[PDB]
Amino acid sequence: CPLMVKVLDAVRGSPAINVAVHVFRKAADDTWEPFASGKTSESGELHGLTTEEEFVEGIYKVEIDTKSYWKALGSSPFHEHAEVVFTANDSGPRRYTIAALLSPYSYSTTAVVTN
Amino acid sequence: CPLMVKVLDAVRGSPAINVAVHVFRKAADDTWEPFASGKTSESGELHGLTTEEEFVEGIYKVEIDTKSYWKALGSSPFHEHAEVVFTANDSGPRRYTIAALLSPYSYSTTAVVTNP
Amino acid sequence: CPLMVKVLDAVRGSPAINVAVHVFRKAADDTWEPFASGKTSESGELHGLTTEEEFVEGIYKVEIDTKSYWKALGSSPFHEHAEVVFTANDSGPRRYTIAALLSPYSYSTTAVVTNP
Amino acid sequence: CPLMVKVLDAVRGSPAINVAVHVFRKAADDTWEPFASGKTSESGELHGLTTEEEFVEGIYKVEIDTKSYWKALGSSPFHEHAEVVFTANDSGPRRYTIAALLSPYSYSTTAVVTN
Repeated sequence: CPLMVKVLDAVRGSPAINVAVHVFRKAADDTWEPFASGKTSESGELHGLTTEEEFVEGIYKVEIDTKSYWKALGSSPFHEHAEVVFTANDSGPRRYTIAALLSPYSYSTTAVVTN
Repeated sequence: CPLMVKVLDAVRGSPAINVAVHVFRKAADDTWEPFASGKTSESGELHGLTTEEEFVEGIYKVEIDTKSYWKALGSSPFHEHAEVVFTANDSGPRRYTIAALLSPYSYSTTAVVTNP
Repeated sequence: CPLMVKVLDAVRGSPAINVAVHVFRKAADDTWEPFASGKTSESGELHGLTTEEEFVEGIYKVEIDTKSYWKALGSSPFHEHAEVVFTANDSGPRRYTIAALLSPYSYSTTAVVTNP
Repeated sequence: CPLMVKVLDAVRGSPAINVAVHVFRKAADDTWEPFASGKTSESGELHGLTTEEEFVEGIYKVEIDTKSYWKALGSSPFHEHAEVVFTANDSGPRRYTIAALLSPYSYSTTAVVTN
């Protein structure tokens, strides 16, 4: 599992559950090709998005549906979504955890890139 | 000044200076149209992107070129950029400050929205 | 104004107003001595805590009463407060902005340190 | 394991390894009683600090030695340490993960409190 996404709710101090996540790969035309998607589990985690074979070097975009999340919970959110865009390269570490910490008007994202 | 961007460097504890910022608006046909652009000043602030008259209701995307920033300082950053996408002015005109706090593998963004 | 504190509310996207802030200095005997205190203004800023003359080298602790803030707004926050502890002025006088971004179960703090 | 501490390095996008962590409980005199301590593992995690029996309601302080961390890595840090102070109460969720995300001049901390 070379790409994992983990989402936390900073208001309630919990996993952000059933958050929709879509992953895209940049195509040679520079448009965004759907690659993978899923919803975060009860632990705020989304595993099994891709495989080592499929997850080649390229520029990837991870779009987190934060607006839908806050809407279901009765909170008026600022952002339409949280976008994370990065280049996956073969030379260094290559398990990627994209972590997102969510508030109605703020989010932070952090990549933990390990062996 | 209804739209302002402030960018801080969390490694140096300083404003993040000369960071390129591009702003787009979603058009009727659902494409991103160029709206404004600029660079942060010595104070890490970017003012004057737009005017009250021009800054109508819409979905806006603020793209902060964090990669060029970190690269020019010798670091090899994780993100291509930091994108902030939001609906603006749909309860009427507001003033928006988009704050970004930058580290090589992490960033946070915050909106401060005030009533003029 | 060598020491300033700015506090933002990440739930409301607004400055965090009327937040109590207490500042202590570590004394020769290793105890925390009261140094200054105040409340954030309508802009979430707290200015005038000290002067250049008074703000000598030392280890300082800035205690932000986030609990009372969230409690008065109906939320039941996780933290008792947000503490920021730092050595000041040991390469000579600097100006310090301590920024805190607040959520009920999370906060981040950032220092912007500039050369007067 | 009702108290877990997890530390990340936002500069390198990795676990913050071998970070010293001390936990204190507030005594009735209002002084801070050493309770538990440890160093973060290779995954940035510190488990086994306490047990359900020992971890009674009270006010706890978790002190993370961030300065030593940055110093060993050649980065000039701002903070003397990162302090997290909270009340542990019996009524709601009670596994606590204290997460810290570290930069030289900034840190964020987040509590994930689950069943």
